[PDB]
Amino acid sequence: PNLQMFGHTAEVLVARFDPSGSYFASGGMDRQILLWNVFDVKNYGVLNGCKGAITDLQWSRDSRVVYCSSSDTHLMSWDAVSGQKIRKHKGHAGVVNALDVLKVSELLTSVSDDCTMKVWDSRSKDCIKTIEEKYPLTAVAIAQQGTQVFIGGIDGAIKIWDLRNNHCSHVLKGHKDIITSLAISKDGSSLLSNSMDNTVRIFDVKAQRQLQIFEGAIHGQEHNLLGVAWSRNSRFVGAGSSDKNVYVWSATGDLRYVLPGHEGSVNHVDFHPHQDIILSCSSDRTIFLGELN
Amino acid sequence: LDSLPYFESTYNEEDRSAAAQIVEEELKRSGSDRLENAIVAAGKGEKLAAIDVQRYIQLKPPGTRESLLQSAVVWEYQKSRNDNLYLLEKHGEKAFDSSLEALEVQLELLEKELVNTKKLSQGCNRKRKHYQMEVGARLAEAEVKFGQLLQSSIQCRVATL
Amino acid sequence: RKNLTCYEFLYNQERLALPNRLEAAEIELSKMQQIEAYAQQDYARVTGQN
Amino acid sequence: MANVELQTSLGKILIELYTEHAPKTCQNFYTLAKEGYYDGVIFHRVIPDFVIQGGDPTGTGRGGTSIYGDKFDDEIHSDLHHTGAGILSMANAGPNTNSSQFFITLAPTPWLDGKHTIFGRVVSGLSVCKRMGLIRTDSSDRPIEPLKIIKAVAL
Amino acid sequence: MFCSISGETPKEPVISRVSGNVYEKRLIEQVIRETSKDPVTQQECTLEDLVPVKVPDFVRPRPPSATSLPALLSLFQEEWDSVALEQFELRRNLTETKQELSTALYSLDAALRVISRLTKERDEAREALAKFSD
Amino acid sequence: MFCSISGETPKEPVISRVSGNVYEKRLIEQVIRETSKDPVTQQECTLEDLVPVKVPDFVRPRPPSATSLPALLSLFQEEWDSVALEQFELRRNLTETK
Amino acid sequence: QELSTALYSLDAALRVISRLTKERDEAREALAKFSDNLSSKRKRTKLQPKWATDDAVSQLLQATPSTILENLETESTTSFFPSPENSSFVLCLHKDELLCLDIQSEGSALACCWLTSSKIAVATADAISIFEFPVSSSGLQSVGEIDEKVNFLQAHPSGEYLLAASNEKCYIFSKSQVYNITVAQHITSLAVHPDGNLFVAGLENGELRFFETSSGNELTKFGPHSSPVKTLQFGENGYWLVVTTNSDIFIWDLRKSELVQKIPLQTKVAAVSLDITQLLVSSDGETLYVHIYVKSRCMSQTHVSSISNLVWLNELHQLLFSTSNGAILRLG
Amino acid sequence: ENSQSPNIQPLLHTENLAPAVVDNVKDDLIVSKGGNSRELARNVPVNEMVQPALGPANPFVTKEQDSIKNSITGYAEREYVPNFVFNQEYYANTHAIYGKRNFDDNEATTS
Repeated sequence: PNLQMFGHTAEVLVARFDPSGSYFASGGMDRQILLWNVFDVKNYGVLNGCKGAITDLQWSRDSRVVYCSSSDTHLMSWDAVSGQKIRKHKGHAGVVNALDVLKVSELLTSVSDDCTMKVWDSRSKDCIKTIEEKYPLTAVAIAQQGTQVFIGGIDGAIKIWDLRNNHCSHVLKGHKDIITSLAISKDGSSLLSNSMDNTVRIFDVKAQRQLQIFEGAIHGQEHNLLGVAWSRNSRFVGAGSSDKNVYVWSATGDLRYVLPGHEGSVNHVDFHPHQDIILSCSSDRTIFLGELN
Repeated sequence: LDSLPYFESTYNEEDRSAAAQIVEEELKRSGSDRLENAIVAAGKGEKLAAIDVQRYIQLKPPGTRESLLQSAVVWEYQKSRNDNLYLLEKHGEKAFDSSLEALEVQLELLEKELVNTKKLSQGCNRKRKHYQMEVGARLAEAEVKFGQLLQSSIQCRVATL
Repeated sequence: RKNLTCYEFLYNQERLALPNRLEAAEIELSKMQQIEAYAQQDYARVTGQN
Repeated sequence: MANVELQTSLGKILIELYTEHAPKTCQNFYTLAKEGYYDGVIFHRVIPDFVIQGGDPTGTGRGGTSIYGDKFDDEIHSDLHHTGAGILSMANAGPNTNSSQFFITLAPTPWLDGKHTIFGRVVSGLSVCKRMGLIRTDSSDRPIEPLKIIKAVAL
Repeated sequence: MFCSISGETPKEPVISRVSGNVYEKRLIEQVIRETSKDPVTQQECTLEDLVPVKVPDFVRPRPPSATSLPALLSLFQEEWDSVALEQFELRRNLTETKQELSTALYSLDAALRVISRLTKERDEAREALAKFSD
Repeated sequence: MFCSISGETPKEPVISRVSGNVYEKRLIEQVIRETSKDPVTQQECTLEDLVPVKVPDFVRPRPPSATSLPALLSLFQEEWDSVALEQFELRRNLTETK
Repeated sequence: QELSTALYSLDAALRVISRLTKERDEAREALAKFSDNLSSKRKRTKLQPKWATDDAVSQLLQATPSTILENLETESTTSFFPSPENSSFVLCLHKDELLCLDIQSEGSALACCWLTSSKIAVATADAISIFEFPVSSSGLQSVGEIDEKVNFLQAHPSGEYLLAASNEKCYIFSKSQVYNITVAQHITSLAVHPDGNLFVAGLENGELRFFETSSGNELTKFGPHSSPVKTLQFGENGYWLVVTTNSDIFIWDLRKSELVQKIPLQTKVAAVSLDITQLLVSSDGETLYVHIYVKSRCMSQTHVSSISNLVWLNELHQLLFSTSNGAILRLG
Repeated sequence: ENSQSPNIQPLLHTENLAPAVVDNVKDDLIVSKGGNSRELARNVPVNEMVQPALGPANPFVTKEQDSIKNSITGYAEREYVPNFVFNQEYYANTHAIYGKRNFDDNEATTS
């Protein structure tokens, strides 16, 4: 099958599976996160409260608590079993754009239009660290180790920071413009990155040079943050584009699947943790589950 | 045990000649019937067919009591012959072409089995092909990762000094 | 018929040999990853002395 | 150098095959006709005063394969040209992409000389190819009634 | 259309009900008396278990030069020549298949020892590259 | 050569194992699906009971001819069995003349 | 069907080797270019302390000096058998130091074998004969007649048959007499494997030929030596063979048919005699040396003047014996 | 030795070039056929997806027939552009049109 489920009122942004592979969550401009099943593809809770639009979901690695990143500074927290509020992580003085989580579900990183990175504990309700750069930040990724945090800004310079040192250790180079989504592999050994130059580049974690520049997935005037993912094997790379197409790569530098279906710009493509399924979201208010037999 | 035929396109005749020598060196190391069957095997071994009655055809006029018999043999078989050619000509070519039709039904059945074998033979090879291409990729994936470590382990040690 | 029974047999003996081919290389890969996994740590400990 | 007979829903068509010129083109066609591959197939293109192509098992336009595997090379000779009305020739998607599909010209076509592999000419049923080539069509040059191939006999 | 014992074209074909295969009656009736079982499948089979089949009968055109003379002399001679020199040549073919069997299995086992010898060789050479790094 | 139900030349002959007779598969299959029986003898028969016509196994045959040893032996029966009746024509006519 | 499935699977399994060989090869230059940039048995400690304890020169004639061959009786190793330059075969008792018999009958004696029955002994010679003797009757009971010098002599496991080799290119079992048409050259030595089914013959053109006795067939050939084979010895372990030629001793594993170790002596050294005790291997010729088989040198004697022609182990390696061109039989 | 090896290798390699290529091509067409005509429901690789038409191409074909038109004049399809982008886009285009009529470039937009 394919399954193009409808439900949201307005532009949807982010849609992700549990780490387990038993649910979706989705939510964009609706101010409504809508949970789903995978295997009778039905809705669940209408997580209501966020007074800004959602920009990023992420399941806790317990598969119970959910975290948002509203446009009104809040980062909310939700008990996916019951569906009640837990907290309002009040901090930033602007619009949050990305979130990331660890193994230990306890630490979270967010990224504002205040040019401020901030690490959060799920127990304090306050910031543990505050890394002020200069130009409004956009994408962030934290490693599996719980050590390296990658920041993506407007300079095209993916900076790398550790939790012990807090020094500008390294800076990725050769990306001319804008970053819309970082993504660390299931190894902890390589990033993915969507630039506004349409060069969906991979980078190294440890020597730190490029690997493979992919090219063929356009951003334009919309200025949405488009996403990228690593497949459960780390064989395939799934980048969406404003051309209504989900450009899946071969990770060897070869375009295999280029499946259309959406009527509007695509945002955050994902992969299921085990069985080969693709979550693809788009302003359109629609979502697909593209499979491979 | 495993040796990919479809995938291995770089297997030369020299490699067969090479591997044949290594297999050859391991070989240098290791180093109901009765009387019927007796006369039949003797006839085939000796390459000689048993002689039949070469008598009826030749014969001779003013012979004796012996050729009086041989003469009377020729008559009865000639009358049987001329009766044996009458019942053939009566039917004639109808009896022959009726058997010719049977031979065409017999022939076409064999070539239908040639096709059934042809299809299932190509069908088995067709399944093998996919398996070869599946794993040959996985082996390619392994070797790339192998070469990455090989140089990665070096570049770690080079810097440590 | 001879070639049918050949390709029939070739299928059965080959199909088992590939898992054994791969599983060997799979374990061969696992060991290579360990040397990669440690060699980094000694490099990482160069920054601790500084 | 053997002929072939086609039985359609309009009439019978006999065709000579120039196998001496084109051995592979008349090896592919002849094998599929006998096997029962062209049976129940529609002449999916029909153009008044041009051609009536066929050989689509899928019934789409992007269908059909050869007996060799998927597609084979063309074989052009200067002896064989499109000068006439009723000339059997193989359709293609470039230089070396001949599938099962063929066609029967209704008038002279100098501009198709050098591209497509000609491999036969219609002997009997020239009235059927003129009558078949004047059938009502859609804007996508498809006949409104599917003109089927009922049986392909190999003589 | 043929018999599944002699390689005949049967005059009175009969089919067995345990394994669907047509035999000529005389040849299947002989097998059941020798050992009461089906020759192909080795399943229990008796003479009463058989089922006679009917067909439009088989016709052979007796040659134009057909008499008691060639049928006694030339034709019957050729038949016992063709039986004799074929089975002798067939016994020669069975003898070589067993000899060529022995050359097959020996060369096979010779290859097994090469693989086993090279399986210890390769992985230890790869292992030594892994140890070299240290 | 013929199918006993229709009378056509059957393009897929399958012989039954209750009434020995060569039927066309497509014809006999419909006869079995109507009622599980053999059309001629009306004995019970299923589709698995029916068996296609096959090459014997591994022994190669040759067509039925005058050369073939068994066909030549059944010929010599016809010779003698006819000549035995020829003797009666002369034994019976001798018993009238004498 | 078995023929077809085998031939297909054979050439299929053959492609495994072609692949395997090229990968093995790649591992070599890679690493090369990188690395560039029995409670009674006398044990080795005690054996190492052996010294000459006797040297007997009177077994054979003073005027035709030299002992050319040695064996000990397997059922009593104090009974010694020697072949002389003097054309005589001698039985000597180590305990009593008496010659029990001097056996006469037309050229020097170059091989001797002592039967376990104690009363039968065997010899062979360049006179082309093999002789069977009664010790108690001091007599020759059989003269078995090769067309040229007999180069080797070995008693079968049953005790009932003798294998011989010769310069006439044949081996014989004394019942059958066989040569290799293909090899066609002088056989220089012969020994049975201890189970009595196979044997080895060394050749003048540096081959060790292995034979199946029952089938009378040449089942394997071990190459690698240069010059004439001089001596071969099968171990009682049943899987080792030691061979020598004109200055190496090569060790063969009969299960793998491979030469797994080679002891290379200097190019002047002549290895004339090899024998296992299976703990120890002795060699003799230029001098006497004994090696431990487990780790591959534990004893070295140079008492003889000129060539040592024979060496042997007493029971449980409680002594070593050697014979020389210098006339002596020595015990260590 | 050399004759038996050449027969087995040709048997192993050459057998899959004919029927396996046509059978997999048919199964590739069948999934696309089950997918209908104008909706790729079978998730095929980009290279296999295209599948050109094939044929001689109708020669007469005037300009008016050649374009694929949903609604007579041209193909028309739904769009999902944020309005702010469309409004922003629209104004810039108009200025260029006025400028040509004006005949004045009016410099570049600045801070």
